[PDB]
Amino acid sequence: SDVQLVESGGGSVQAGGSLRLSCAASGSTDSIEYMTWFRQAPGKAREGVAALYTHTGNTYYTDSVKGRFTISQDKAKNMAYLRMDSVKSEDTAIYTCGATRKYVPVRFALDQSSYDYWGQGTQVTVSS
Repeated sequence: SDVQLVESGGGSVQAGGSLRLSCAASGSTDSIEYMTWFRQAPGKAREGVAALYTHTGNTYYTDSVKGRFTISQDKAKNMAYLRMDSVKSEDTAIYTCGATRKYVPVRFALDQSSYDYWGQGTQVTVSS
């Protein structure tokens, strides 16, 4: 593969609390256009959660996490982060970071089909 993604962080967190997930990109990183977190909650389809356009830092969220999660990047260190603030039970899921080197319009930024490279999947478990 020409890009590799490795996640770190995750695990247990109390409701209302915060955790930060990280994703380190390696390989052909200058060409990455979006870094985007997906998740797959228990017994659900995978869904796009938070997308970041690398050129500008603009961000796009699924409705259920708006006002709670923040995605950010560190271009120099080829990192993306998901700040899971204000966590809720509905957030328990496998979180997986995706990346693409092919620009797509914003309306496709949360679609699975837009991404070519994937991290390993990281469990986050919220307690009430």
